[PDB]
Amino acid sequence: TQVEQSPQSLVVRQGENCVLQCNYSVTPDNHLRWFKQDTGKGLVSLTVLVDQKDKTSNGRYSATLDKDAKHSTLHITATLLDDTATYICVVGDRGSALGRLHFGAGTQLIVIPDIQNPDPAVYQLRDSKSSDKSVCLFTDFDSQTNVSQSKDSDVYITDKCVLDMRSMDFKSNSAVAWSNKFACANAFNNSIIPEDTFFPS
Amino acid sequence: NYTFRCLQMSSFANRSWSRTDSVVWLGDLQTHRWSNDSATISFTKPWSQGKLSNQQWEKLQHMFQVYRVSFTRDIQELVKMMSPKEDYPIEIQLSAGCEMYPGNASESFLHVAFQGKYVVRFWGTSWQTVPGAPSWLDLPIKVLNADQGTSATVQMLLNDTCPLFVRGLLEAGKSDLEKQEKPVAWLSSVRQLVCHVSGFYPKPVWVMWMRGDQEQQGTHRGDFLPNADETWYLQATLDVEAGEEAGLACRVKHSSLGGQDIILYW
Amino acid sequence: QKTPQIQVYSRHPPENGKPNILNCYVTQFHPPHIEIQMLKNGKKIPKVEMSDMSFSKDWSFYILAHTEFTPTETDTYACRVKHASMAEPKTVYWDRD
Amino acid sequence: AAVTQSPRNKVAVTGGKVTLSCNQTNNHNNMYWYRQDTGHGLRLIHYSYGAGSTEKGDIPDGYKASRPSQENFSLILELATPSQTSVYFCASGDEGYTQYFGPGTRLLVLEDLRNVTPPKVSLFEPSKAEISHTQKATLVCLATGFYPDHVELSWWVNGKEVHSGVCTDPQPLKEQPALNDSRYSLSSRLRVSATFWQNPRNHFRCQVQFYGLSENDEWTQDRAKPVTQIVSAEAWGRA
Ligand SMILES: CCCCCCCCCCCCCCCCCCCCCCCCCC(=O)N[C@@H](CO[C@H]1O[C@H](CO)[C@H](O)[C@H](O)[C@H]1O)[C@H](O)[C@H](O)CCCC(=O)Nc1ccc(CCCCC)cc1
Ligand SMILES: *[C@@H]1O[C@H](CO[C@@H]2O[C@@H](C)[C@@H](O)[C@@H](O)[C@@H]2O)[C@@H](O[C@@H]2O[C@H](CO)[C@@H](O[C@@H]3O[C@H](CO)[C@@H](O)[C@H](O[C@H]4O[C@H](CO)[C@@H](O)[C@H](O)[C@@H]4O)[C@@H]3O)[C@H](O)[C@H]2NC(C)=O)[C@H](O)[C@H]1NC(C)=O
Ligand SMILES: *[C@@H]1O[C@H](CO)[C@@H](O)[C@H](O)[C@H]1NC(C)=O
Ligand SMILES: *[C@@H]1O[C@H](CO)[C@@H](O)[C@H](O)[C@H]1NC(C)=O
Ligand code: NA
Ligand code: NA
Ligand code: NA
Ligand code: NA
Ligand code: NA
Ligand code: NA
Repeated sequence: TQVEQSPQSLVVRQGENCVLQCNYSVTPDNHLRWFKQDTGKGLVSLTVLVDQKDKTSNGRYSATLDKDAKHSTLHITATLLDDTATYICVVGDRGSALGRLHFGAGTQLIVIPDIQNPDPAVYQLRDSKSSDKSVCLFTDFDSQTNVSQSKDSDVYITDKCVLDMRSMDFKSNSAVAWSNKFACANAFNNSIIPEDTFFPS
Repeated sequence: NYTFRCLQMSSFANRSWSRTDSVVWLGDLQTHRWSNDSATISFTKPWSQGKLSNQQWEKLQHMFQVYRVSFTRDIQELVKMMSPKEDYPIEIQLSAGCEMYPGNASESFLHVAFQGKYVVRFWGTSWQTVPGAPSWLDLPIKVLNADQGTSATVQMLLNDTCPLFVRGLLEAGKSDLEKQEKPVAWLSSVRQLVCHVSGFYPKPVWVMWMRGDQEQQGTHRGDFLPNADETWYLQATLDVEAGEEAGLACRVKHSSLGGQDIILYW
Repeated sequence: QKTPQIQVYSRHPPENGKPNILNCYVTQFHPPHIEIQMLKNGKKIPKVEMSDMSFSKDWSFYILAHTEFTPTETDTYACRVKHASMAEPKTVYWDRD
Repeated sequence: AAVTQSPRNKVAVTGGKVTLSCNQTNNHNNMYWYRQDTGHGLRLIHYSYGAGSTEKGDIPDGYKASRPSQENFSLILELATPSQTSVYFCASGDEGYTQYFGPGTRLLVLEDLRNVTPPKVSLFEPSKAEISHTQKATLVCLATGFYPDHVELSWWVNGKEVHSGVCTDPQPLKEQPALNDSRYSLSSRLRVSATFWQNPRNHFRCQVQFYGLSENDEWTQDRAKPVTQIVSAEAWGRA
């Protein structure tokens, strides 16, 4: 393995900057590319560095290359939720199609979003066809709240997940819980939920 | 007027075997060798580093080291690109360097041969085929010309590094370059007479059979043949009638003799 | 494929009994793979030095083998070359001149 | 310069034949097949400099490659094994160093197909309380009872896919974590404004593309053949 990336993973909060390292032993080293890969997606090129001492920029991304030290850094300014991804370093050993690419294993970035106006609640939703069946949606809590897996194995609870209503500039966490055996008041007993949490009706 | 020649010979027998060997000449004197077996370039003269500092030499050596490994993979890979049309065994020869003229003038060159035929050169800022080259080479040329970094490096090698380096070599190796070594001559026969002249440097030499002071125009000089000690050998023959050898002499003129020619009478 | 020309010649003037150097110059061949032996009375001489292979303006290869020898009335000296362009190996003898 | 790959997702059995295709309309001579596995960078399997040429890469064992034309480069697994479960990327290029990557192909090679099952899909309608508390309406879609975990869940409003206001669980959860070949469940949320949900001309649909068996795969059980298929659930807005 001639291309190494550090850190392997990191967690940051929205608006914070971060620095991603790539070190390599590849010889010769014609150019270095940084790729962004969202989960389940493909490779989006961010920048390509080609000179002995090079610098690039592409919006909030900037990068450097020093070929003497065989070292690159990718700087992300003012992180957003959509930067949650794996960032991959690639070194090309020729300036032509005769080259081979040498891929790093990537650095996993997670960006925790800023929830401005939390309004934590647990709602009951009913099936469109068969109204006797239902789910419990715990929503609008902030990033400090953790959702725990269920004590009862007939009860299912998902991990928290954040959605982005883009045209309103609005984000919200949620988790869902259900069971065949169950009431929404009791669904999240096993989690430390906020005290002000709205339980309607 | 000295020509500096870096000569590379590369043999690829099949997909998994190759060797590359180089030698370097300044005029008719060897200055470097680089065996496939050796990680480093060997000096064959004390002045072979020229006027380059040790740091400049290491940087230059390092560029050649990378070149040799890369060149090798590139040929193998070009063969994959053209097949089944072209295939092993393959001989590649490079001749690169510069010819030095008086007063800061020079012409650099980089010529490539394929299976013994001159096909490609570096000219200006790019590789090109020369007249007579088969047209399938247009793809390799196109691929090689895509590599902007090799181009910039080769340009700097040809335009700046070769002439500078060689000017320094001419200074550092002056006394080896301007050496004078005396020819020793001797005679023999098989009718055909033979005047052997050996041990002389530099190459310019005059040898003729003579009766008294009359140049025998039947004289045939052979090729210049090298000795192991960087001196030259030449033989001048003459067909004659049996019995008609009385008064024939071999006269030899060379710069090392300083007027005192060698005359050998049969 | 081109045929190797071979030329055998002594460094110094040949005198029986007197130490000398015998040169074997092989030229005008292609491809570069070649086997060169210097022979005394048909047997392979042991301590034979070889120059580094090089080539001329015309891209044809050349190499110089050489070895210490002392000529005599009786002993024969030769240069034997094996190369793919020839079916059998070619042998030129030193003609004592 | 665009490159396409098909299929995009594939479940296969050990010993079966799998063919992954890559198409490219850029007139690039050169094509390349990689595989991506966690804890490694992409690794080169096979490549090609033109029609009729295929070359071994770094990890060619278990794969045959095929370049019938300038446009198409195929990766053939004759006797598929579980070690070939991976994400496969194709790329093309001209004489320059740039390789242009396709979108990837997920392959899962199972030992046996006996547990393969498509999902049930249910759509859960927004709470009247949520609507009055936030002026927002959250739909929840729930895919249950499926195996293996290869599903793409998507939301569609009036016949057009929506990404805004959506989030889907990154991983399916297991329904019986004790058991060996557990069925999976997956959930997703779509949040819209109350007035958008209250409009009875808006048709909402949750769709799950399940990857399963092909038409040619043998099936010996009594239950329906669990083929690659779409299961969806659906509802209209209301005041
Ligand atoms: C002459 C200067 C004199 C001054 C020096 C003082 C003397 C010192 C003693 C020297 C002794 C040794 C000399 C031996 C003779 C060599 C003479 C030729 C030297 C000129 C070439 C040097 C080029 C240096 C650049 C290089 O390394 N290129 C790399 C690797 O490139 C990559 O890495 C680079 C960074 O290191 C760059 O980032 C570059 O962008 C990268 O791509 C390349 O692989 C290139 O292609 C390499 C292949 C180039 C080529 O001869 N090709 C060739 C020509 C004709 C054919 C046609 C056939 C077809 C078959 C199907 C085939 C191939
Ligand atoms: C190194 O030296 C070479 C020339 O030296 C020769 O070749 C060496 C390899 C060696 O054998 C030497 O001994 C030998 O003498 C330089 O090559 C020249 O480079 C220039 C520009 O860099 C070229 O100029 C261009 O010519 C084109 C015509 O064919 C013309 O279209 C171009 O014009 C366009 O581009 C320019 C920008 O460059 C732009 O400003 C214009 O408006 C226009 O669009 C351009 O003028 C020469 O053709 C090259 N000469 C030859 C003979 O090929 C080389 O640059 C130099 N390199 C370094 C790094 O020193
Ligand atoms: C390659 O060539 C060498 C030398 O000609 C030979 O000895 C060797 O067996 C060959 N190897 C293969 C794999 O063909
Ligand atoms: C020449 O050198 C290379 C690199 O050091 C090596 O891999 C190769 O085996 C050598 N070739 C021969 C014929 O010894
Ligand atoms: Na990194
Ligand atoms: Na709420
Ligand atoms: Na190569
Ligand atoms: Na991989
Ligand atoms: Na599946
Ligand atoms: Na719809």
